[PDB]
Amino acid sequence: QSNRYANLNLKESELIAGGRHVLCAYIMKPKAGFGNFIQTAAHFAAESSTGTNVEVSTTDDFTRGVDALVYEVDEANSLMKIAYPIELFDRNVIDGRAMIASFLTLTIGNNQGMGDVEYAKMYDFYVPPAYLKLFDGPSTTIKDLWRVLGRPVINGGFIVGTIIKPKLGLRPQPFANACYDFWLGGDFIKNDEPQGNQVFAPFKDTVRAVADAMRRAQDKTGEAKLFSFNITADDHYEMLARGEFILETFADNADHIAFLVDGYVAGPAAVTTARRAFPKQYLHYHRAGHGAVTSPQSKRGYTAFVLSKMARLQGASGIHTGTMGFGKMEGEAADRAIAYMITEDAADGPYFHQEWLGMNPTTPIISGGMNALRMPGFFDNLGHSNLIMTAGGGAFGHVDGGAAGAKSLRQAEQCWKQGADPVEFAKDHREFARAFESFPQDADKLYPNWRAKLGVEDT
Amino acid sequence: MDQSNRYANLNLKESELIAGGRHVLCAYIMKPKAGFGNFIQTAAHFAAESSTGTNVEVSTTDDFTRGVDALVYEVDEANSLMKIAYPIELFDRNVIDGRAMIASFLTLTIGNNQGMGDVEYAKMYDFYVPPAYLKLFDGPSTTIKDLWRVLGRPVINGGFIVGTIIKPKLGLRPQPFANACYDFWLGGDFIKNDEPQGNQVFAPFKDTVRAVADAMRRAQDKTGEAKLFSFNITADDHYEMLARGEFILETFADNADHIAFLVDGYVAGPAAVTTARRAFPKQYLHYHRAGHGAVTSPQSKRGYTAFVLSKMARLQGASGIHTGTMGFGKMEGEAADRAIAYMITEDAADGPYFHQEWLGMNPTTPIISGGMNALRMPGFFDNLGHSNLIMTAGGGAFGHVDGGAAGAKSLRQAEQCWKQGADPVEFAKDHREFARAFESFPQDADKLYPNWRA
Amino acid sequence: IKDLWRVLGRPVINGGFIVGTIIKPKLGLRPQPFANACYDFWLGGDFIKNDEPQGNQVFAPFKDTVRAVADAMRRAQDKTGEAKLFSFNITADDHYEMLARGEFILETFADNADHIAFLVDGYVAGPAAVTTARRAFPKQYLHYHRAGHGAVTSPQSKRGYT
Ligand SMILES: O=C(O)[C@@](O)(COP(=O)(O)O)[C@H](O)[C@H](O)COP(=O)(O)O
Ligand SMILES: O=C(O)[C@@](O)(COP(=O)(O)O)[C@H](O)[C@H](O)COP(=O)(O)O
Ligand SMILES: [K+]
Ligand SMILES: [K+]
Ligand SMILES: [Mg+2]
Ligand SMILES: [Mg+2]
Ligand SMILES: [Mg+2]
Repeated sequence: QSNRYANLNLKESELIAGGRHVLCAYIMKPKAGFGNFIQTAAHFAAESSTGTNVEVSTTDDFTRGVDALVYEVDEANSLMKIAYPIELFDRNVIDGRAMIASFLTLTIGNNQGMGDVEYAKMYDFYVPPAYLKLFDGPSTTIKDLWRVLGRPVINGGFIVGTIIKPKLGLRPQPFANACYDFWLGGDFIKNDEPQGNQVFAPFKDTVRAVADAMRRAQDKTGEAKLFSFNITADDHYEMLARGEFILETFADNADHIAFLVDGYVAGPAAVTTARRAFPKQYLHYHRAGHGAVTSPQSKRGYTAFVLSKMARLQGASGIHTGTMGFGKMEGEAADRAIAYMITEDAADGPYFHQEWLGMNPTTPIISGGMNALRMPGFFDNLGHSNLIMTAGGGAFGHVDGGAAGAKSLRQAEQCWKQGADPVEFAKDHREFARAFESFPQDADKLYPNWRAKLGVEDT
Repeated sequence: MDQSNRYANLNLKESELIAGGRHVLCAYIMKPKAGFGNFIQTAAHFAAESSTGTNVEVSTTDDFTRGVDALVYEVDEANSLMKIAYPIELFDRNVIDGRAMIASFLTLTIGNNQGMGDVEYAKMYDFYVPPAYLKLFDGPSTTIKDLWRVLGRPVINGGFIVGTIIKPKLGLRPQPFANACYDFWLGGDFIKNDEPQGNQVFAPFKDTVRAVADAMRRAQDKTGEAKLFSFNITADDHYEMLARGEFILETFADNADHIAFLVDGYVAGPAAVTTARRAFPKQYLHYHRAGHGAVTSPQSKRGYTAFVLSKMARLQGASGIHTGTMGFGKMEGEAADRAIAYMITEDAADGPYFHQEWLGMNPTTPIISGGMNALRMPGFFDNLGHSNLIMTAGGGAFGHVDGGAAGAKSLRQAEQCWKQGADPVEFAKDHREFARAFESFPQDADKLYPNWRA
Repeated sequence: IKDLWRVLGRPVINGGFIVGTIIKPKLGLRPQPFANACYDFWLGGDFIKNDEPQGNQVFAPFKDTVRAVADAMRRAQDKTGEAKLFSFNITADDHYEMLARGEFILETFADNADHIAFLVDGYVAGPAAVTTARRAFPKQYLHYHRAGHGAVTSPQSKRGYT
């Protein structure tokens, strides 16, 4: 088994050059009292490809040729790298294309229940051209949103967004009134992830009231407005019904619609339903639930980097990549590498370089405890603002309301792009300055002398 | 922000919340992150991020919204326990048929709350579904009773279904695969696709399905007994899942009611499970949970346990789900996991925190699998209390010294030994295939039956 | 073309020239002689196109020709070690016939399904036929064949459009 499933003589550069293997890098610890590191890594490769925990009479030479192989170990750093012959992965009968479900079942499936492994988490993976080209990839990108907004389709810049808050509770007309207010100052509105067809806010009534708010805001401002609707369901046919109803209702504003799918909880099947049924609608991948495995506190499953890289292959137009430590959710500054892996044609993960061969980019959607004050620091860490940022609390929690909240987000990115000092910039921008008084604990930490500098009382 | 006043009401009585029938209840083991809020403050912010709030006050909140807030109604900080009540009006329903969706239950009760920067961890150990919400779930349409009927067994307590998994997990070409099916079916009842088996370039789906259909006819002609197969129809594309399923049923023809459909429900998700449940309600839906250990392991302090996963699967309409070997096999499991089996088979059962009435919703079968063999079976059944289930032993059948068929008969004989209350070593002298499992897995025999070499 | 260059293993930016042919005679070749001419060209070239009227004629049934061409593609790819492409005419008056043809081709080609282009006689069958292929099969290269266009586009014509 250590002879069969482990070949540490293989050179990673040759496995990449050969283009016949998917590579996976894991941080793994063997359970005490079982096998050594290479034995545990060999049994892990067996349970992730062609074997079980005992020898079987049915094994032939052909089977041995599709074995996953351990090609590199670094026991001191708990690192194991496995090469998966690409012929292992399932393909559709209908169109010969790849499926992420098969990648998941083999590379991070049954190997997560092994009694002889304490834990194992995937940190990176490499997809060679012969397998990458079989994935859907995104059909709609931020370029399509920039075109609807009248922005340049190359570096069209920042899309000012929000989430309708409360997360649940608003009836159809109060919901649509909050949409109208935000759209007086902002571009994009997203359903909060569970909003759909609740008994107090029926889906068709809310969709119609929002379509009317979009027309009213566009007439008032003379600017195009965008909405991302949650179409998540267990039933594929419910997802189609929701999507079809939205496009028909929005009519001449149908290209202003994004479809949101809770891709981690509903699964890859739900993401593909939206991607294949509505390829001309921006597919917004919401990752609620992902923290159960992606948290740095978890030593199992896979990281947010791996989740995001899979989503690009699945065809997400955009995916939540987190605030990279600048918001309310778990995240780190080094998470900027996630955003570049999903937007660039060539990028480096923690272990593998990836060429995307012209596959469309996936937008990093920034969200979770963001507001005007936290934005300049976020953009400094990332390096660009060609993205969507949604701030629910940061817009509707603004002291002067959602419209002022939307302008504070707009003004916060204009401050960063100009290279201005946020406190100095706030004296000329009322809505941005009023975000300091809306979130005073954040202002005290990020800009310690803001009260004296903006001429406001209290502390 | 301290959201305790709004999102915590520890004066609520659990018995009254259950009697009211207007709330879903969830019990979590939670630890606040050091240097942030106290236990109640963290539990209140958790309830906020799981229902109607965010991390700051918003101008758009009204009294109506406050009425659908999730509420912390019980805390036991010493045992890291938090219980939250979710008004059932929070949960999404289908526009097409007004029915519930597990995706919404997951998004609210174990979604964004798993990324909170002020929580070290939080894992769901139990949940309660009141009648007004339970009745909106699909529940299973096909059960073990339908397999017992195809096998010619009594439809009440029809007993043990002897199964295997076709090993190698991947690598077998279509005819060698079907030859291993024929061999096992000479002694056993049920064969399962190993979870990733589908349309690989070396074993095309249609060729494998046709070769297996021919092996089923040959084994049934030879033995005079009905045989069952569970095919993996998992795909990202709903239409691929339909194409696979439709092709299998048409090919199997007069044996179409001998087919189960396997879905890798944890990796492909609830959407894939529902595709199979709603498109093929008359085909036994076999929920394979590959990947689940990333959250269900006792080593994980996040997500949800295997008990919670299994209870959701029954609501989703799984006919059967892998419940693990309860510590008797190769995967992580514990003897107390027998409570998982009762929660999914009985009409009334107790979880670690909540009693559940199922109101006649069909049972889900415990599918026992993962490092099982004829030697480990009598101990497993003693712990569970019955054998009205499917057990699949891949290595335990194809790893038997005399082959598949002998492997199958040792699984059959091992359950017959348990039902008779016989001593396995004494029983083995009269049952050759059962005795030859001792020599097939000698390390297991040395631990379970120390003086067997005789 | 970037998607064809990727299947050919060429750079996806300026991947260069795709060497192609049309299976002649325009009509008359039975399924195996047709597929034998595909195999021969593919020993030296990249792309083969159905001549514009080739489909389901009584002497070259569609399913038989599609299967014989799928076998010739596998044989040429095994022989040369290079990827090969085919553009199939799926033109029909009936939208559902266009879907049946396309679906049958993709299922038959299986692991070579991304080597398939769909040809539509867009000028004679019309924009409705072009959109059927574009919307039903957006991941298959849509090859617009303009047979008939000369009736208006010719410089001799002073009507219609160029
Ligand atoms: O429900 C929420 O909490 C949010 O709407 C943010 O609202 P706020 O702006 O008010 O905080 C998003 O779903 C989270 O950002 C998801 O986290 P992530 O992006 O990390 O997946
Ligand atoms: O691939 C495997 O390992 C198995 O086929 C068992 O094969 P063996 O009989 O040879 O061990 C099953 O998928 C596991 O039982 C899944 O674990 P669980 O039931 O816990 O979901
Ligand atoms: K090496
Ligand atoms: K209480
Ligand atoms: Mg949200
Ligand atoms: Mg398996
Ligand atoms: Mg021609």
